[PDB]
Amino acid sequence: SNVVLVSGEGERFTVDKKIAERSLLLKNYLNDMHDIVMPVPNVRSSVLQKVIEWAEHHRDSNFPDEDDDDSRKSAPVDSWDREFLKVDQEMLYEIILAANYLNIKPLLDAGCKVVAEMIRGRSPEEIRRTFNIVNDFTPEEEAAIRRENE
Amino acid sequence: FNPVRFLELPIDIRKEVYFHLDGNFCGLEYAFWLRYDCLVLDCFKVNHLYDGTLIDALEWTYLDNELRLAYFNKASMLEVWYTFKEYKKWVIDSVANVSNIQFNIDNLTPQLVDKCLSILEQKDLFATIGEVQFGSISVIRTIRSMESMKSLRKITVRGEKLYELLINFHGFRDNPGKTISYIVKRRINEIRLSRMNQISRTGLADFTRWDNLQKLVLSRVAYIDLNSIVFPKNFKSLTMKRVSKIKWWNIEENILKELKVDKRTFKSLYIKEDDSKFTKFFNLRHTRIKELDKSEINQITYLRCQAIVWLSFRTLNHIKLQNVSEVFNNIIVPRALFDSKRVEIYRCEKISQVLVIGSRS
Amino acid sequence: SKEYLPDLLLFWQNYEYWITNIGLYKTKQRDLTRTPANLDTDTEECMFWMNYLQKDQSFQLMNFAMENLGALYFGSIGDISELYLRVEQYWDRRADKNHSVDGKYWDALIWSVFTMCIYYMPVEKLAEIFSVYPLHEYLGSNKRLNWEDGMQLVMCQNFARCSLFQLKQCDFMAHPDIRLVQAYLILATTTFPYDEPLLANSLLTQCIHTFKNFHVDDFRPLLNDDPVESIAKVTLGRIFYRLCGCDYLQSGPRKPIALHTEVSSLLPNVDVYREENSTEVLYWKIISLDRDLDQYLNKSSKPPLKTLDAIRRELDIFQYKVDSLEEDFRSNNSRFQKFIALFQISTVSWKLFKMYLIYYDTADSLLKVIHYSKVIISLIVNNFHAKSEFFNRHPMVMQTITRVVSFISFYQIFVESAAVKQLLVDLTELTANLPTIFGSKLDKLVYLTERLSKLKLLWDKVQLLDSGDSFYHPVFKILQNDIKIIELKNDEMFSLIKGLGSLSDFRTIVEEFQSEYNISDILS
Amino acid sequence: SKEYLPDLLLFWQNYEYWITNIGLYKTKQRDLTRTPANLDTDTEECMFWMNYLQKDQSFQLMNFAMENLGALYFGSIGDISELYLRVEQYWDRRADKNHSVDGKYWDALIWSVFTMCIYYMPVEKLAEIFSVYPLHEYLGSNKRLNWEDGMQLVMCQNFARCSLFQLKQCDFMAHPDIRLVQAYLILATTTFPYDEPLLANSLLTQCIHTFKNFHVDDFRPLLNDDPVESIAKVTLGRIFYRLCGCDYLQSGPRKPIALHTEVSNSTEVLYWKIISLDRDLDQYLNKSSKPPLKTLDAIRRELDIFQYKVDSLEEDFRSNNSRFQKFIALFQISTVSWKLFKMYLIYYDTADSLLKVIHYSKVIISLIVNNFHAKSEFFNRHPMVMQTITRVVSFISFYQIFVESAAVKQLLVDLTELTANLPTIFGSKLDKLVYLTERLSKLKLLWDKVQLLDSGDSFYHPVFKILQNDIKIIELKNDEMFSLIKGLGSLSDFRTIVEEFQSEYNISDILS
Repeated sequence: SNVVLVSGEGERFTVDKKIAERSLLLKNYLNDMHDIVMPVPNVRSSVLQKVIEWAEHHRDSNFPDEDDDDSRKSAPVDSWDREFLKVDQEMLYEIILAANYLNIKPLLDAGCKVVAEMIRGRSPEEIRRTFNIVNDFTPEEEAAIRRENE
Repeated sequence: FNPVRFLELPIDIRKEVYFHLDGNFCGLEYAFWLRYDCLVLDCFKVNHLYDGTLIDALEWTYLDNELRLAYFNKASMLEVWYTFKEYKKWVIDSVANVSNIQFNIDNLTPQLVDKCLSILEQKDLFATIGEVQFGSISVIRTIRSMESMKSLRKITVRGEKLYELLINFHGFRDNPGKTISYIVKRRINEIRLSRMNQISRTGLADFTRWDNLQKLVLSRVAYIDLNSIVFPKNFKSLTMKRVSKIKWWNIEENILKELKVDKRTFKSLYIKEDDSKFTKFFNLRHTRIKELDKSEINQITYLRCQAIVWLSFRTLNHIKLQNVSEVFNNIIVPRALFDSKRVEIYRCEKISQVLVIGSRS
Repeated sequence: SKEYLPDLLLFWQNYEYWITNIGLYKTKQRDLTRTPANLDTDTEECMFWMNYLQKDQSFQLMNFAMENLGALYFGSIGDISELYLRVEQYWDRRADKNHSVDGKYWDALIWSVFTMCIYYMPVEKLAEIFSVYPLHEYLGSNKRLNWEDGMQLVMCQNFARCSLFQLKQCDFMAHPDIRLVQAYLILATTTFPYDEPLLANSLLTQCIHTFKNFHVDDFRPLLNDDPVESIAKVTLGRIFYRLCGCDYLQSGPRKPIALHTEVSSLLPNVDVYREENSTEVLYWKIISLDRDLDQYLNKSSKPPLKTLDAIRRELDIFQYKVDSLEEDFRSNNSRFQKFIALFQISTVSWKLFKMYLIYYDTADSLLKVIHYSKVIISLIVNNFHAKSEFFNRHPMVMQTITRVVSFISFYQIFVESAAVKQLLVDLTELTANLPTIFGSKLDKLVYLTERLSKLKLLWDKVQLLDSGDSFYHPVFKILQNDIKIIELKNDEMFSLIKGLGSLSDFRTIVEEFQSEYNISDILS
Repeated sequence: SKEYLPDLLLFWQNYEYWITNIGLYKTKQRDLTRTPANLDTDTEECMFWMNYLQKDQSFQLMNFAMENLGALYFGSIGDISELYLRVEQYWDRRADKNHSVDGKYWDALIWSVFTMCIYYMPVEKLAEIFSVYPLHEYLGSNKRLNWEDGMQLVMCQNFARCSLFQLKQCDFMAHPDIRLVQAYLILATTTFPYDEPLLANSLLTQCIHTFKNFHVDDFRPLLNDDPVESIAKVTLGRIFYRLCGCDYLQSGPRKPIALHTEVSNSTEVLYWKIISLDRDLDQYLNKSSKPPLKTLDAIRRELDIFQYKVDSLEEDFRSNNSRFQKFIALFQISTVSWKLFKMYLIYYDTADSLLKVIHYSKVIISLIVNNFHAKSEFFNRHPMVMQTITRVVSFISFYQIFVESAAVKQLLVDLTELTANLPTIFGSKLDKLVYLTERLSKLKLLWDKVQLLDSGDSFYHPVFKILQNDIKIIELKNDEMFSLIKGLGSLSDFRTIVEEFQSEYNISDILS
């Protein structure tokens, strides 16, 4: 018994039901009445294929919990996940958007840990010294800071 | 890294990005430009926008001869620091009224604690300050000022030297200036404890004086005894962080003294039938929970068993447990806090026996 | 510019509180100088609707409820095999010329059970059991109507009135007893609280007074109790939580005396985490999630995201408990229980992501609204099959669609999208295919949606003006005056004065549209 | 030792909450398996009992109410000459076939006014208006019964029942309107809250629902208001304060939905302020706590202020309404004074307390004996004198049992003589009050003839066990757990003396 996901571009993908129970949405979209195809809008087919490959990898892995706020902080940076999400930034944000829409907490956590490691190790005094979305900052206040820089 | 697409990115995903990015904003530190990032102000705007459920470690300090807000790392390294007019202006930018600001005593010096409290009182507010972090001249200096401290909700007390003087009921001494003033005890909504070994030694751990407790945190304590501890009226929560071997309630000794049945015969009385319906979602894999057989008991006797369970368990909603590594006396919890996700054990492979009483109908 | 949208979405909360919730179900235009007095005292009418029934018909109704409808009454009355003796006692005591108060209480309870039996029976079984003909011989209506033509609801409402008449013969105000409350908890499953909301609020205030007379707070029994006393406390607790659910489903500006002392899940003298979770307090927990969402409708403040995320977490928890309910489907009582819990959990999910769309505009919130709307469409269309059409008769399918098909209409006025139009076509297909037992109420819903459809056209042909500070368009004035008219129709000061007293093309287009499509057509 | 007196005076608070208040007035022994459920719903009864009243008799009732009863209905319906038009409309509309709901509301209001006219009328004019013989032709009782035998109470109860029947024809459940609250507050002037107690509690919960339907929480006139709305909010404030008063006069265990949100045109404000002071006094009956001295001293200072305000009030002799108002206000402030100094005597044992109790008790006796003459005999028919004299004779008898004094004895003889001289419109409550006084006197004789003992820790006497078992029996009788069980399914010589006293002098005789 296989379950067909539908991407945004239209390519229908086919997984198994026990595989698709990694999603916390297939488990509550197929459990209506026992007496098969789930659309996923605004997801490009390559992104949903990568999400399906991630779900096919961790078929028998013990993720910690849903409400364990300290195990998420004491972070396991998994090896295959760190090898997996090594793409450019827009592919990464589309995977994280898809994981939020598919209600998949571990992939969301892994993607946000990768983005957290990116935003943690930014260039000191090169990109941190350039604030760029400048709002609620007057030219007088910006001039005061740049005068206080010397 | 593009911080202009990351800001047009929506709210809760960006929250989940900052959730794993709590203290380590950088990685030794160029603290001039690190404050004026758009990302740090985004962190504090979202953090003010929920309730403060992120880092929340905002201190009042007296640095560079000025009273300013400061955030410290998990290893107590200073990350950012704001003037209060600045933080007010960008909280107003976020909301388009601050009341939750922590106050250490341990991360300060008393010669500047006195000046901090004096200028913070006489300047404008002496308010907008929620937590008070105790754990001895500076302590008594803080106690004299808590009568005017209008909106506080938390007290944390560190190791056993300061605890038994202030929190426990055992004293009833004649020093009004040393202890609380009973108007601060009315709004005392949470209490955390840390860095101690035994809560109940040299007396008894009785919280009956402190009205209005809806939460409680026991963190990094060696040996506690729940049988000794009594609890106030209208008590709600119970959270315990990493502890050593502790004793639980005497519930199983009271079921054993009810049915007049032996220990080994009760070990064949605890069924393990309904373990595959919903407890597989709990992802325990070490503690196989066990219930009582329906055929091996009557109805009214089962209701009396539930009544025995709720005694010494009167008002509690959820019990949260980190790694405790041992529990002596026979965990036997009610299903009304177990069938919903209230009784939450998280990392306990050393615990093995969990008994649950109640109908799963 | 397209920045008029967030203030308008915030205005949707006010419009949803006053038009869809209060003004459609819970508002009755009364005029005390024109209502006929009750000089009949419902004696001839309920005399007919009591001797119309026969014995075999009553036992077939009881067998239908015994094998189907157990998830509704099983918390209220308990097990219905005890009640066959009470039906036998009624048909033996029918010949008696002197009744007691207790016997008339049991008779009112079983007449309420018969009202629920009439409300949840499909048209084929109801035509095979009952006869259309003597009612048209009596009621003087058109003799061409059938049960599917609108006469099942008339018999249901008259059986509810006869249950209330047998309550009137008890002097139920002079003798407080539990068989009032149980009877109302059988009458709160039909559309009786939506027919007469004033009478439902009065009976519910009597039920609150009757419950609080017993002075029971904790339903966990003690160790020094009679076994009968402990079974009494358990049954009283089930009655209490069903009463709290049926109490929140009638709130508004005409229901001032609340029973809501039940503390919601983790923001209050009755903390609802202590009871062993049966069907009834599970239904109450889902209604408590619903009431924690829908208190920010008329309030001016915005809800915190901490609360909405806690609602999401607990929503998934009870979502998984519904999956792990684990009962036998061969008896099909668990099927209807599963449908109730699954439809309520989808409704609460939909309201959560609607407030996510409105108040904070978060990641793909509109897409999640479309997704849960399709889930509600699936859960209703799946019961268009045989043997389970009456599953679409539980009154929560009238509420939720009224929340959905309004909102997806309203958003369609202002934001043009591709998926939203197909979703609105699906809702327009679903709204006509709902069962006809909601009657005029269902008709009113279609009118409201039709008015909103016309409100798209006036948005298109008229250009948005600009004053720099605020925006001006006739749609804004008409949507404002709808709330103004219905808030005027819920002002009882003029009833007080009747009691003890002595008594620009903008404006043109607004008056034309309000003269053509009046909002007061939706008032009951 | 003689240490039982302060704990026994604290026990008097418990006994006065349960026995003199809840047991005698606010407890109805019901049995649902034997009570006839009236299938007729009193149509056969009230059809006759509304055909009995005649038109000119009703206008003489209205004239009597206008002349002598103003200080009652001014809180509810204001002026009664405005109500003459509604009475004319009813007597013209009575011959019709169909009826309207608003008309039946006005009918319920004027029938409640008729009940208030019947309950406070003197016996000579009442005999000149109404006959006696059709009453006994319907009821089948003795022909030799008179109005002083109790037929006036029967006519009052039947008019109250027919007012309720007109409310039942309104479907007042499904049509809330303000005339329900007024027509109940006119029925709250009588002892209708003591005939059918839980029916009165259900009607009062309906009145609270009807009041809170309006959603008016502040009664002050604004500037941009219609003046009709300002007059309506002033009148609604008057109805609200008197409804808080009549709500406080029906509290207990069988009435949990209370209206008391207020804390602590001149007359009604004075009336509610005195009743709210009475509320702040008698909130310590059922409690286990005790009031502070500053609380009782503030109550005494405000008591002296309102005493000067009553001294600042006037009285008119040609206008009997002003004397009626003056007697009601002065008796209320004397009752509040007596309860204050009773709490002084009980709680703190302060000097010059018992003399104040005897002083204000004699003031109460003088205010009643002043009305024993002609032209003002009906002033003793208000329910406040029944409540007050019940509390007074109960506390004086309980004090005479355990403390002997000659002035207290002469006071008890005066109370006992005045108790039998109360009018026969209170009836069964008066007879059970006399029975309770006789039971406490025989309890005094039992205290005299039996030695008090002590085992070294606490005392032992039959009087203590009897007084404790009275509270325990009446707290057992005020439980609805047995009715809930019947609703869900069909499921030594010391002891000899106590059992003989309980077998001879039973406690269940004061119930209803």
